[PDB]
Amino acid sequence: VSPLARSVDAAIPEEAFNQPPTLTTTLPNGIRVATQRLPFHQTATVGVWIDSGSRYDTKETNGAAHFLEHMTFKGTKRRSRIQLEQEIENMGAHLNAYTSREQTVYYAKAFKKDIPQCVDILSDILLNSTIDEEAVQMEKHVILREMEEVERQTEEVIFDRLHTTAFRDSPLGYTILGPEENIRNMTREHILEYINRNYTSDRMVVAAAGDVDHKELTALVEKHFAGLPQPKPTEKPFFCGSELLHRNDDMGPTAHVAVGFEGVPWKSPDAVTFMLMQAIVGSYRKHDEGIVPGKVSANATVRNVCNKMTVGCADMFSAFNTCYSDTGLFGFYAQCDEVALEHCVMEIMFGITSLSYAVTDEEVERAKAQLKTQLLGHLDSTTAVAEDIGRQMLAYGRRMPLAEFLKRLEVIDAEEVKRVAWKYLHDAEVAVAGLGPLFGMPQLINLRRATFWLRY
Amino acid sequence: IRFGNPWRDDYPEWIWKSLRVSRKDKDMFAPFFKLLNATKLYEYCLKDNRRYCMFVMGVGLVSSWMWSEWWNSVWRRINKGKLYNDVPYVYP
Ligand SMILES: CCCCCCCCCCCCCCCCCC(=O)OC[C@H](COP(=O)([O-])OCC(O)COP(=O)([O-])OC[C@@H](COC(=O)CCCCCCCCCCCCCCCCC)OC(=O)CCCCCCCCCCCCCCCCC)OC(=O)CCCCCCCCCCCCCCCCC
Ligand SMILES: [Zn+2]
Repeated sequence: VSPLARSVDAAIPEEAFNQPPTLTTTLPNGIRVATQRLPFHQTATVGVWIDSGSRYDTKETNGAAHFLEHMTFKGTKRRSRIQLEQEIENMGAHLNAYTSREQTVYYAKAFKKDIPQCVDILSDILLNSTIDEEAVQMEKHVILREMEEVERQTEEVIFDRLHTTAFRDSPLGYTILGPEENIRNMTREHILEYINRNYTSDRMVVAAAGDVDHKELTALVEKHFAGLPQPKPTEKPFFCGSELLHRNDDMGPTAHVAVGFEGVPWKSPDAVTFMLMQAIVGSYRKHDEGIVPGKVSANATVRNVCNKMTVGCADMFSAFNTCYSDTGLFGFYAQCDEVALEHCVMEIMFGITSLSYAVTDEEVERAKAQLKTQLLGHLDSTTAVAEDIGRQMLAYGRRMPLAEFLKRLEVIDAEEVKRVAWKYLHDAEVAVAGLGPLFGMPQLINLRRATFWLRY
Repeated sequence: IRFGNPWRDDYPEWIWKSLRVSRKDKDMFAPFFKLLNATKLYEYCLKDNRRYCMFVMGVGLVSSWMWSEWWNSVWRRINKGKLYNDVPYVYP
């Protein structure tokens, strides 16, 4: 009757369904090609995504994966280093690469007419690089300086040490750079052994996005990657509950901390719920805040942190969720004052423990809104789309279209969150890492007994 | 004499050796823990503190009484023919 009950209702807009298709094809040797064409763009992105990283080093040569990333730009059988660099630059293009624990990525940006050349170049440097010993013995300088700098970026060292203390028994523990003595001892044969054990056709996919045609890309891949060799049980990584604390009173008043829980794999049904829980806890910065004061925010965790002792007890905090092929991590990172550390940490643990007892649908819907804004807001440019194509191709064997993600996200309510949390996070093991003025720091047993409430 | 002597005290070599022995990555009671974990007592009765309290109270209630009656029976078994019931009085 009343007009206030006549409002338009569209949970999922029509645009979520009216999206261009993602085209897929597998070549005889096992290489997979994926594409999506976007009419509203002039350029394109094309690259290679490889299912290998530092998790596939051996403990004796830990650090070879990352060394190969440098070696591939040093020269090939067809072109010298000067020739290679000038043929990067004279296109007026971009070329990027990086490696991680489980994945390695190379890609370029160009106008359509130069996609062939790009493919060629990519193939070359992936298949035909000359790993000269008298160049390996020089890249050690640059890699050692790179490590030197990396030790100064505190967030990354904290996360590395969290992985170190959480996965003691597994190659997930390994850092990407590798120890110092390994950087000094690295040898051509180690790098070539890594190549000839991991660069097989089943592990590579080629993706593009922008102004691209699937047929020509498939033909180009068939033309250039004909030389890639073809291929010829494992068990779940164990998660250890331990702490690793570096006490230091000569680096100023601020303490850094990270806490972690055991997660779920990429393909797990509950993965989406985990993506949502990360958003329900969210983040905060005291320096830069948007337009909502923390003391009145809709997020209860931020609100509780900002009202502590009337002054508020944190400089920054942010939650995170990371999924791997067979396991995950779930947790948070924080920065706070020496004397605030205790509250700084226990407030957020109370946060995360609430997910299993008392969360309500106002909060769930706020978190859905913010999560959708974030994720759907990134996928604008060709690079983001190509990265998403390749990432999903490796993680799932497919690409999941937007409508599917939205439909699966819609039907999660509070009781479902309160079920999954009760399944994985209530009364669990946790791993801890920290740096700085840690006199305040809580005990490991405190953090572990925090995961349940005696009330209720 | 090395024992209790500040001029000479040190461990015997066999005590120094007992500390070198190792049982890493071995466990001999795993079958018992597997059995207990299979009963799923934790999932249903001990993972939630309200149920933890219910369990404590009820198991108390029943166990106390069983223990009591068992000790009663023992007290009658050891003292047979000494207690009042076992030897009736016969009137003159
Ligand atoms: C002679 C007289 C002597 C009297 C002595 C009494 C001693 C009792 C001490 C009370 C317990 C400590 C309280 C401190 C709480 C700190 C504040 C806080 O933040 O707590 C959060 C915490 C809530 O947890 P959370 O915030 O969700 O997160 C917890 C963490 O995750 C994880 O937790 P955590 O690791 O942070 O640890 C928390 C810890 C905090 O504590 C500590 O860290 C230190 C350790 C605590 C002290 C331990 C020693 C106490 C000894 C207990 C035995 C006393 C018996 C006395 C009998 C007298 C006989 C003459 O709290 C506990 O775990 C306490 C548990 C024990 C209290 C519950 C007992 C009630 C049972 C009632 C059963 C029904 C009986 C009816 C029959 C009548 C019986 C008389 O609060 C609690 O649960 C604390 C207890 C709350 C009280 C509940 C109601 C009590 C009333 C009982 C019924 C009265 C019966 C009378 C009727 C008589 C009929 C004739
Ligand atoms: Zn580097």
